[PDB]
Amino acid sequence: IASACLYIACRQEGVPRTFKEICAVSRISKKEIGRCFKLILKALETSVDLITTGDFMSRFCSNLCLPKQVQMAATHIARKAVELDLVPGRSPISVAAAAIYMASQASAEKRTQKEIGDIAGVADVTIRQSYRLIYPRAPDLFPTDFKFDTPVDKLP
Amino acid sequence: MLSRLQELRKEEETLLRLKAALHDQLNRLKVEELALQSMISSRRGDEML
Amino acid sequence: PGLQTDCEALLSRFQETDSVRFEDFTELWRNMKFGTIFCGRMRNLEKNMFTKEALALAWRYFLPPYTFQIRVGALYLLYGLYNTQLCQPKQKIRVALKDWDEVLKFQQDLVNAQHFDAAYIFRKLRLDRAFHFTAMPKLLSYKDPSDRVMKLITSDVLEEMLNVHDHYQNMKHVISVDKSKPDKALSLIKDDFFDNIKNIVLEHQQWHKDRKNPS
Amino acid sequence: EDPETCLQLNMVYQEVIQEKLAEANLLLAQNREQQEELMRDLAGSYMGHFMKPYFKDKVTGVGPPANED
Amino acid sequence: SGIVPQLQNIVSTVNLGCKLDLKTIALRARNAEYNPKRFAAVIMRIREPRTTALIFSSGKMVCTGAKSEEQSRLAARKYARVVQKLGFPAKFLDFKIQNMVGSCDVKFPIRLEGLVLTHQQFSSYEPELFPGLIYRMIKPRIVLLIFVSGKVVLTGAKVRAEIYEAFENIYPILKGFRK
Repeated sequence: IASACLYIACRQEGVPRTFKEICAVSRISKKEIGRCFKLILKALETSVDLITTGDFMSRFCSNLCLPKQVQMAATHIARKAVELDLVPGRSPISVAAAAIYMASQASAEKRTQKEIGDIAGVADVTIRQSYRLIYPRAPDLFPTDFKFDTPVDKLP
Repeated sequence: MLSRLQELRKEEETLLRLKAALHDQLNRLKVEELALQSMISSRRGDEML
Repeated sequence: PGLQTDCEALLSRFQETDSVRFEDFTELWRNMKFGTIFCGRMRNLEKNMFTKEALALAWRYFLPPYTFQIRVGALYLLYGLYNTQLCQPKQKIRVALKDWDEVLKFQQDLVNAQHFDAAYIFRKLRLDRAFHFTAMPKLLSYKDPSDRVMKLITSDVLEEMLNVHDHYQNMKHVISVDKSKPDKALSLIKDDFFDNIKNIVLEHQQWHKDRKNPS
Repeated sequence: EDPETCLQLNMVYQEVIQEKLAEANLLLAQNREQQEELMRDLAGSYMGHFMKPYFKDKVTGVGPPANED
Repeated sequence: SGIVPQLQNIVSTVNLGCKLDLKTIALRARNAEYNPKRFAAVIMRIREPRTTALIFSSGKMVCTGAKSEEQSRLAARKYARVVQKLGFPAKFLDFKIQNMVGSCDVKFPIRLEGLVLTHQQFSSYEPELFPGLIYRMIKPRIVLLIFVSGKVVLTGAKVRAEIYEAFENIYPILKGFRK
């Protein structure tokens, strides 16, 4: 119940965390955290605004050593990708991880899928799946005024 | 190999823009042709009296 | 191992002259000493392997989607490379079936455009039997490209479009029963078609230049 | 003088613009075929899967029973 | 619209009216499973109606997997007969259909975010826990799993009419949120 309340409060104040970021702190697994979250939302007769991909951008890119420019680039990529429906029905966290990966690979500071998965708590397979959907549309998602040393025109 | 991919997709967007412009042109041309048919029918109606 | 860089440099130095004559290519060959590219101690195996690689690269550059200037430059490159070989069994340029139509129409355009130098070079290559007419460009186991916008829209196309448009305006002016004003049933014509296509093309070229300009 | 001239000029204009539209649509079809080729490149895939048991099951992984020879 | 949900599962319960020795049924049945260290019921499977029955020592049997009410009733009667042939005084008392799970496809992608935004009091959309929107319909007590692919799964109904009316109520909302 305490873990569910903490998750609800974090979601409400506008700095939502992921269930995996509360499980890593609490002594229970994600399943019970989610069950108690739903039970509390049902009992309290309250609701929480749906999480957006931009909410996990700042924390994910601050845990990583990415600069602020790469953070803004990833946020813009993810927002445009969700607007363009390139990732239909996929969790916002996977989309955020894919945007962070592409922004890091295109920028001077490069990060592999493993580190991004550990930071965001997303399996590298999910990162690849969410990255291939937005792979062909890499350039138009980037900010127009974006400096880089590794061309956005070529990426893994 | 993303270089040719991006070149091709940008050409694709440009040519979709050209098709959109030409399709608007065609739609307005067809509307004009319908107006032509209507008014020529009306005008020719003045000499079968 | 750097052969592609040499080929690209030679093609760039040929195109910067904006010429199709074989004289410029011969002058560039003599100045760069490109004929010595095969010079150097190397046994027959690696020698013929390098010749195969050079011929394949030159043929690849000779085919689309490269510009006409680059294609003709690659044609002269193929001619020079094949004619100047250290291998007794001169290596042959691998020609695929799917690419034969493109090469034949390119030769037809070259001869039509009075570019007899390139046409004669290609004819000499064919007569000498320098082509291995394979099934695919490469054995299977286990830049200055050309854009579609120029094919779509160019000077002559837009000139014809605006001529048609102004003739259309004139016949509208003369059709109406009264010379003062045209009929109210025909006023939907758009004058921004030329402006719209100009905007699209200028945006496309702006994107192209800000792309090829590094950050 | 008579909108018939308007009709003739107009459908000839429609014919030329329709030829342009058809050419552009053929270019678009070629581009989309190229894109399909590229995705199948992304979805494409060895020699080792054949070596001794060229024919092999995808559920058990065993080839055909040995010939009488 | 003209599309209607197709029932995928029907869960029903019956009272056999006599206590059972699950060990004997497991040892003498044709397709029974009995693992007291994993569950406290005998799991029997049959082919003609393609249903699974859990038989409990108290005599209450739960039949699932049937695709129609008549099929579920026939399967339950088949299980009752099978238990009867094993030397038990099993009858067919208090047959009740407890759940009706059906699936359908509206055949157009749906914007779940907008749906949850405008139906916050009913829908619960948590992409982290489940990639589908859970809509708790109130007029009939039915729960709808609605996915971006357009597939809609209705569950929790006791009658087919409940599922049909729930889908009729939900279809306009999905059409209004047609992605």
